[PDB]
Amino acid sequence: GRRRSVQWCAVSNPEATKCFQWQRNMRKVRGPPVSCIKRDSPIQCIQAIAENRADAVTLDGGFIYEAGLAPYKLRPVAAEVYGTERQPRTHYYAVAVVKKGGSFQLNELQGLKSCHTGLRRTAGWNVPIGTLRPFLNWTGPPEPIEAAVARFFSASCVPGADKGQFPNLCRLCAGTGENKCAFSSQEPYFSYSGAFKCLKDGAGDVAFIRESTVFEDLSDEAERDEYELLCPDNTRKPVDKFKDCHLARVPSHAVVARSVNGKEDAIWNLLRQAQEKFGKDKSPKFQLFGSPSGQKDLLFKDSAIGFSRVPPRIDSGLYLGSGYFTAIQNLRKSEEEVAARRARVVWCAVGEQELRKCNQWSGLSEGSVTCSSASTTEDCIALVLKGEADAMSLDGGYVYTAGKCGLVPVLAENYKSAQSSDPDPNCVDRPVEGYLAVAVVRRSDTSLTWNSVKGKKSCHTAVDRTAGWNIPMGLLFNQTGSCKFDEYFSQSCAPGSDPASNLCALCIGDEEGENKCVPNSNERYYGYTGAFRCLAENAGDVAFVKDVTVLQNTDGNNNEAWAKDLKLADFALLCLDGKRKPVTEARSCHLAMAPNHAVVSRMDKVERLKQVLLHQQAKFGRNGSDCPDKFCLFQSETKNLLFNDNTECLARLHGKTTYEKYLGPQYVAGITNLKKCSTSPLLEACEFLRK
Ligand SMILES: *[C@@H]1O[C@H](CO[C@@H]2O[C@@H](C)[C@@H](O)[C@@H](O)[C@@H]2O)[C@@H](O)[C@H](O)[C@H]1NC(C)=O
Ligand SMILES: [Fe+3]
Ligand SMILES: [Fe+3]
Repeated sequence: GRRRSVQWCAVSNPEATKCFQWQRNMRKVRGPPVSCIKRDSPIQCIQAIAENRADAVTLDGGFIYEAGLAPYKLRPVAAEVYGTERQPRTHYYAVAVVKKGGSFQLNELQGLKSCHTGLRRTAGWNVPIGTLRPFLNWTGPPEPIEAAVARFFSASCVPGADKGQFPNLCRLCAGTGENKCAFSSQEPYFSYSGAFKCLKDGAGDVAFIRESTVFEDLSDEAERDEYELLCPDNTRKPVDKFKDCHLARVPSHAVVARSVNGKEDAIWNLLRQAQEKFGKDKSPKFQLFGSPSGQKDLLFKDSAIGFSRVPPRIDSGLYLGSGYFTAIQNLRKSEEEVAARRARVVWCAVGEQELRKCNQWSGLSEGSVTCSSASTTEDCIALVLKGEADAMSLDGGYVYTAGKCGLVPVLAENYKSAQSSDPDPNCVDRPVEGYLAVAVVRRSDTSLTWNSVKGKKSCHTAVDRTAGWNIPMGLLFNQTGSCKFDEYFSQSCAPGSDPASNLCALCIGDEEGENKCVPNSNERYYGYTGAFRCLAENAGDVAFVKDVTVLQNTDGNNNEAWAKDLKLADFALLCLDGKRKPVTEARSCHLAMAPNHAVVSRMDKVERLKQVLLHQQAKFGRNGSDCPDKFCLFQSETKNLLFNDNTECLARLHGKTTYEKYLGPQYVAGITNLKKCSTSPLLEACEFLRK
């Protein structure tokens, strides 16, 4: 009775005239309120937003990019949905439409005339120009890419272009006066329908719009027949074959809002009702997805079917997709700065200590490796998704999440074998054998068995790692089907959980006592070395780690203060049969076999990644040319920074090149079951981007 409104930002008069009826019917039916704001452009609307004079606006992919840049930092909150109620989709295709009768393919457009939807729009600009780049002889900056297309076509209509500098880009626009080639409806050849009309009138030879335009604007089925599409493989096809002939599959326009004090429920509360009441044939009083007779797409795309909420972890970069997002950024770069970026491998580092090591490695790589960093593994996977980082080594737990996200395993960390190989010259081709997940306890604790571990104090590598969480919690879950994971044990140190939770009561933080329960190396109780440490310092009663962990931190194998004096004979293993065994019989006393930490990446980087890695280990490997004279890839002494200190080499996958194949049927069924108790913001973001 004081959240007075969700201030919509309008970009024209008709828009505002559309947004007011909107408001008139909203309160008429007692729906949530919405007041209108006026401006003259998408850019003006982005700015009104960033500075609280409006709350939301639906933009095209091209302006989502721009709205997401600092100093604006808007976020897409709701996606338009297209198709029909039975096959809704939150994506569309950018096609290149032509008239039947000619015989020019997509590689033969130089000197033709073109119609575009507007400067910087997905289908009318970003997509067609990026596809065409090979043909433009562009020199890269500072010469604007606009200049290169202006020499490309004889004439065009590119609403918003600078008439000034690029008269050619404005030649075919139909506006009258200063309206000629403006970025609004005053310009008849603006947007999907203006671009399509520029083609129809015989003003341009190709139109760069969306797959529906031809169907929306040509009523009668036979009129459409006068049209064809230019496919990327230099073939023409019927207009309805868009699926097999499009220049790109793109994210749907979306409503953006502020990242910080955005008013996200108000917006969604409003949209949700509006769709219901005034959606696709619901009210002859007012139509949310339709325009008065002289207009097109006021406020929203005509013939959209509703909205789809965008999960909170999503930002512009993630919304656009690595392909699209990077393609946009590549419009402002030379072909040389772009090829240099394709050749280079950017590593994602989890914590300062991994960054430091990565920096070290960076300088010795003769320009092949660079560093990016984040404070959680999840944040690094997000960075690889935005194309902003390319790779990292991951626990099988995280390869699940990464694979759900469409990433792929490329090389695996190889460890000593079932005692085959000696100081193995064929370690890159020696198939991986899994590591053993164990439950360790102090020998003194005579009474501690698997059977009575529950309710005790536990130490975990981190939430969602194989040895440290999936295996122990999975086995336990399987006995009571309870999802109340913070009740399995009285207290714990399970990094990456809520620090206000039981699950974090034993974490001790970094050397100063900050960073408690964070899922990176600043928490002294993190990972393998840290969950072991949690045991040896008597914080916990059981540590869920791997068997070589104990070997490595006892018998003067780790001189660090806390470790110095630990003897193997003091720790024992819990077997699933009730028994306890010495650490050396882990092979007959373990919880499960865990898939090897694997390095993951985007599909586009696989083959270049493979080569940099092979090359780099040949030199900084276990038995490598510069280790230890200068740098050792695989050593950080007990720290397990970037890779596990016991990696012999990075070996080949043998065909298992998908998270499913790599991890195994059984592993994947299990996590999948656990995940049902709770998913992360990240898995929610990726389900959304995958439909
Ligand atoms: C682009 O430059 C083309 C000619 O140059 C060379 O061969 C062609 C096939 C390209 O691969 C190019 O990169 C090579 O330098 C010209 O034929 C063409 O007319 C160029 N420029 C424009 C916009 O016309
Ligand atoms: Fe668009
Ligand atoms: Fe692991």
